[PDB]
Amino acid sequence: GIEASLLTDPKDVSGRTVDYIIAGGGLTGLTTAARLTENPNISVLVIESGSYESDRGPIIEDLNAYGDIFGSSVDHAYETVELATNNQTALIRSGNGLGGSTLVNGGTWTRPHKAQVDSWETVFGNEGWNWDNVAAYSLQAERARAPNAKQIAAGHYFNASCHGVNGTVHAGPRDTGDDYSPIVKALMSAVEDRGVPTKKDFGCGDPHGVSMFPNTLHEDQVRSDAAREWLLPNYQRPNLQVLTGQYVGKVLLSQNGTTPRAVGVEFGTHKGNTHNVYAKHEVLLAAGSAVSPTILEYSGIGMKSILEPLGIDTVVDLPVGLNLQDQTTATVRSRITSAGAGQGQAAWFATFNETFGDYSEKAHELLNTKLEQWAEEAVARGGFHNTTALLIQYENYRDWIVNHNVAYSELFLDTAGVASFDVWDLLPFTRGYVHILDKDPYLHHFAYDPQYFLNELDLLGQAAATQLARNISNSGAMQTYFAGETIPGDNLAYDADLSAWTEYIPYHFRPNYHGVGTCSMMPKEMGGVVDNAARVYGVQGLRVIDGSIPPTQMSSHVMTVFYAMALKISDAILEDYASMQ
Ligand SMILES: *[C@@H]1O[C@H](CO)[C@@H](O[C@@H]2O[C@H](CO)[C@@H](O[C@@H]3O[C@H](CO)[C@@H](O)[C@H](O[C@H]4O[C@H](CO)[C@@H](O)[C@H](O)[C@@H]4O[C@H]4O[C@H](CO)[C@@H](O)[C@H](O)[C@@H]4O)[C@@H]3O)[C@H](O)[C@H]2NC(C)=O)[C@H](O)[C@H]1NC(C)=O
Ligand SMILES: Cc1cc2nc3c(=O)[nH]c(=O)nc-3n(C[C@H](O)[C@H](O)[C@H](O)COP(=O)(O)OP(=O)(O)OC[C@H]3O[C@@H](n4cnc5c(N)ncnc54)[C@H](O)[C@@H]3O)c2cc1C
Ligand SMILES: *[C@@H]1O[C@H](CO)[C@@H](O)[C@H](O)[C@H]1NC(C)=O
Ligand SMILES: *[C@@H]1O[C@H](CO)[C@@H](O)[C@H](O)[C@H]1NC(C)=O
Ligand SMILES: *[C@@H]1O[C@H](CO)[C@@H](O)[C@H](O)[C@H]1NC(C)=O
Ligand SMILES: *[C@@H]1O[C@H](CO)[C@@H](O)[C@H](O)[C@H]1NC(C)=O
Repeated sequence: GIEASLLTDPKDVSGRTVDYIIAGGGLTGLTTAARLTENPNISVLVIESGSYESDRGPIIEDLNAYGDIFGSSVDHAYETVELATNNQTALIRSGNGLGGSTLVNGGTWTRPHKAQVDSWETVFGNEGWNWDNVAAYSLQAERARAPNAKQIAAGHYFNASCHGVNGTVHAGPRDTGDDYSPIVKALMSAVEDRGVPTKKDFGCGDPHGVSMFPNTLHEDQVRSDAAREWLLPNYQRPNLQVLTGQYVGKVLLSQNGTTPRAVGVEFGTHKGNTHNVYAKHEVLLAAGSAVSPTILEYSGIGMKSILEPLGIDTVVDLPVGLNLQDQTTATVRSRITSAGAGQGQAAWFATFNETFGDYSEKAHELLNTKLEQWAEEAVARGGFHNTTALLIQYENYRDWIVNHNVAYSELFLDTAGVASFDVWDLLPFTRGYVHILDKDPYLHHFAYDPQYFLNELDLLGQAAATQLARNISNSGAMQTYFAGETIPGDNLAYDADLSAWTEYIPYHFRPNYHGVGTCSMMPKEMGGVVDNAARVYGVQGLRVIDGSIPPTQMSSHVMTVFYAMALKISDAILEDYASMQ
């Protein structure tokens, strides 16, 4: 079936011209591929490092098997630099295959706070990037299924208004066929008790309180990976071509005009085993935020100071790779009594004051008075290059927290036999970078530094959120199911205070694999790399369409907006295509 249509032979595409070349077959790349080829005169070639894996078996198809694939070849596992917070290397899990990280994520489907997306337009000057517009496309990509009696009974709430049911991404309640755990509702009572909302539909634009949510899976529980949703139904499209197992090394730029123009791409597996394919219209980079920026740097698009020592000629000087925003994750795990047995996941989207509790006052002084200092510090560390532009982003976050009271922490609960909390501070103030460390793209020698916890609010923010998760595990209704803390367990005193948690955390956290921002959609003056249409500044025919582009973090799981985002850019591209005649 699909597997026979994928090209695995580099020579099947070398020297050919297609209208669009999409570097990366992941969530954004396949969504775009399928959108463009809807127009039969538009020929697309997707070049993906991995191959087809959606039908491989449960390791891919069962969301309940989440994490088993880490380390296999469907895991790019990029390692960070030796992190300064703990002097360790972290591994960035990243799907390698058709569907990219949709092949390995947990499938959570939720949406951000509308003030957040709105800020893309008002603060970042991205005309058209507002909630109304973005939520519109999001509903357009969605094929939500309403929860049944048992699912509602368990704690599910679905506002129909907030969901599309004619889309492409099959989404619905995960259901292992087993009974749901009483613990979901027990968590809802514990938060209700402290005045936190519950059962608010997270796809509505106000992700707050504790709610259950849909997952990208068909009713049959099979993963709605991007390849299964947009490629599988469409692989027979003669204008859709996908080369597997090859690496896009860099964009070919013709420089005999007023502006360099992206002409095609170079791909291969090794220095000396490369091939060139060309594009009539444009090169769309969709290799993920850890790699689209390096593709640009290998190409002469990036800062002269990085490019120059590597022997690369800088064609366009832009702050490629700066502004990386990823989250830190910490676990709190507690054993439960047999009474709490069953399946179920829920998340508390806690606001600033709910995260910090008694420290809200303190936490607030910081937000209010450290903005500039923090901005100079992150700039000094290479996370960004312009303090003022950085400041504006901080002021934007102060605004969302202070005036829109968006969710600052995410406490994700996993039951299925334990009460396991994965907690992450959703709005990091730290800025990291990603820069190539060599001129050969196939050496894959790059420095990825998310600078986790180099900003004090982030550390405290993560310490408070995790401490919160220990607190609710054993509060109110939760208490009846609690049967002893497993992790940290003996590694951290139960009665640990915020500082103790602060000290513990840099050594017991993992990246959240939600890195965005390395090719930021913001005006060039503000440190942006791409315009409101995802076009790289100063180059013709080059777009960056993936997680590299959101200029901010979001209080949600990103798939909903990333599919919305790929759809909106595809429209943009369609318009430019009909113009390019
Ligand atoms: C990540 O790794 C890096 C290194 O790769 C870590 O950074 C290094 O950290 C060490 C300390 O952890 C630091 O070494 C100190 O340098 C000081 C110079 O500013 C020295 O004064 C200091 O020496 C004192 O302590 C030593 C260790 O106990 C003694 O051997 C020494 O004789 C000195 O002792 C005097 O002072 C101490 C306390 O002030 C006192 O207890 C003594 O009685 C006496 O009065 C160390 O040599 C390095 O400079 C750091 N940087 C570099 C580049 O190496 C980093 O901290 C790691 N991060 C994490 C999270 O672990
Ligand atoms: C472990 C994990 C958990 C996650 N959890 C969630 C969750 O529960 N819910 C949520 O909403 N989202 C989650 N996400 C994030 C979401 O999956 C990603 O944000 C989204 O997939 C990013 O889309 P993208 O198009 O930027 O890139 P990707 O999907 O990463 O795709 C990039 C594609 O490029 C291919 N590629 C890489 N380098 C090259 C190269 N040189 N050439 C060609 N192809 C290349 C990759 O192999 C991949 O297929 C998770 C991510 C991970 C890794
Ligand atoms: C469904 O969501 C929309 C939010 O835009 C709201 O206006 C509508 O009344 C919601 N209903 C409930 C009961 O949440
Ligand atoms: C979905 O599509 C079908 C048929 O083409 C239509 O009947 C239905 O109204 C659509 N739903 C919405 C709300 O767009
Ligand atoms: C949060 O607490 C701060 C003071 O600590 C207060 O100024 C603010 O009004 C509080 N509430 C919300 C909902 O922001
Ligand atoms: C720094 O950013 C500010 C705020 O966007 C902008 O006005 C200014 O032009 C930037 N400085 C440089 C040198 O780009």
